[PDB]
Amino acid sequence: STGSATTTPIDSLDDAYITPVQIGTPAQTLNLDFDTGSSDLWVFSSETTASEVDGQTIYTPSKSTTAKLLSGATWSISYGDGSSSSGDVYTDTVSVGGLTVTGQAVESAKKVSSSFTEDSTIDGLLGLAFSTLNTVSPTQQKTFFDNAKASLDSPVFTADLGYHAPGTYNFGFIDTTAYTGSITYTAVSTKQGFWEWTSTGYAVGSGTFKSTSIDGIADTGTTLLYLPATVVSAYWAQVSGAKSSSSVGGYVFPCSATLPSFTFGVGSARIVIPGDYIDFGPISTGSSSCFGGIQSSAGIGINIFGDVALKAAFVVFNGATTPTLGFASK
Repeated sequence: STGSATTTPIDSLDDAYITPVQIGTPAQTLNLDFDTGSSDLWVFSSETTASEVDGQTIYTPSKSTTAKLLSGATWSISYGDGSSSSGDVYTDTVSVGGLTVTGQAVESAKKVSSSFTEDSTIDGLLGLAFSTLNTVSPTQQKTFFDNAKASLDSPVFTADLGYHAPGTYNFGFIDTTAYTGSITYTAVSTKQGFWEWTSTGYAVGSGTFKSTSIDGIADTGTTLLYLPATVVSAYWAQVSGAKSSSSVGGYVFPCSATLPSFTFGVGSARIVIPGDYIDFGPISTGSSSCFGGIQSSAGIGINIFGDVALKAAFVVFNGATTPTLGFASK
């Protein structure tokens, strides 16, 4: 089997991407944030504290003939930005782009933090990291991908995110029309539960490539590119007027600037992020100070190849016995 679904930016900055997911019988379609940096599939639901719902589409298990309470199971998760959610668990039929899993753990939110409430376009998250990070207690649950894997033509999914445009998540096959040149595959460590890999270096604009190992995760659920302070400083030093602002919470730059590209290494191959991808616009409406899409990972504890990086590539998440990551230009 295979699946194929379109993923769509939630706003004009590509702050996140939503993908329609069918849950239950008859289908209830929710728009979920596919997140390769977490491993819980959770949704706004009929159980979510009413004051914490503001425009989201909710899953109502009582209206699904295939929903069953997973008795005793609870979940609770915190994300890198400080947001959080928690609740209980149902199993139900979940389909993505024509690909169906029966008995998928659907984690129903009783509580969500304010930043989730405030994002009316995101109805939940669908985790695509390794199932070892799944937060369901006392019986840990598997991701949609883990459950689907044995049924897939090939044990892979691919992320093809658009710049200010829709893209595609495919399951079970590699679309050879979706990228240019070859896919370069690189080793993955699953030791922390993430799609963790080592970039071979970087360049700023038309500058010389610096060979240097950068350990990080491929995370579709993170908006920006977070790299070591040395690297980030070298990038923003090429933008007149750019500075790190403690009050804003990162690097800002004059909105009148033309940003240089940023290149990262995948083995001997190179992925180029165009300068425009690194512009996240005015820090506040009408400001001439703009927020940068490359930020320091210092104090995160890990480097994150988020959407800013991933949307410049066709990315293969290879879930074979020995997992790997593939990157191609597109």
